[PDB]
Amino acid sequence: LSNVAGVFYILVGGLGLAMLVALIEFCYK
Amino acid sequence: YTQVFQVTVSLGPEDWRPHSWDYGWSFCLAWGSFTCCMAASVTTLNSYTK
Repeated sequence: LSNVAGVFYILVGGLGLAMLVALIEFCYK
Repeated sequence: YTQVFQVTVSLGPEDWRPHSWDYGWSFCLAWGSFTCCMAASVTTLNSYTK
């Protein structure tokens, strides 16, 4: 399982990108 | 913590290395906490659409 858990960081790091582009669109709102 | 558990069994922990590795049992019930965070979210964004 060890080769698959380091790649979770680019998943969750993209999940942190999901709100930051969304929250500035609330500033576009 | 499973990455903790799998590496430390590969150490064979100092004197406690089991021929188990039967995970949880509440940790398997902790896996159901994630889908119950997801089933909670699908119905409250369903109220958000209207």
